[PDB]
Amino acid sequence: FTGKFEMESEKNYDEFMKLLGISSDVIEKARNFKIVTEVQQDGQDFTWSQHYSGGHTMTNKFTVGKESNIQTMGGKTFKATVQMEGGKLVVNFPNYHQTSEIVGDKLVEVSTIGGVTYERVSKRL
Ligand SMILES: Cc1cc2nc(N)[nH]c2cc1C
Repeated sequence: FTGKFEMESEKNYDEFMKLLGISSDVIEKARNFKIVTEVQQDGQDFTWSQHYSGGHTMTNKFTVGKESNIQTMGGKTFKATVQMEGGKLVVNFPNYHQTSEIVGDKLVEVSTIGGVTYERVSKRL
């Protein structure tokens, strides 16, 4: 997991952001943002950073098996416990399933709400 990763592919961005309830204008404007993910793993402990276009950054620190509060780009927050399941980090909350995985030097991040699955693939730098 440790590294720096640049977003290159994503599935179902529009559907997912609509389901979150953000405006089409913000969906359209935000579409062009570059996203760089920085991860440092130290045993069970993770430091997880997302760097957006125009200087903004969001860092989340968590331990596998321990409870924590994860935050988003916009500033929304939610309680969770990150689990290691078969090389994936897995998170759960009310009507929200999220996974992160390294697949051949690529960070693949899947998020599902209802029947809408969002995927992000990011290339290692
Ligand atoms: C803030 C934000 C901007 C994005 N732009 C694209 N393409 N995907 C995104 C995801 C998030 C969370």
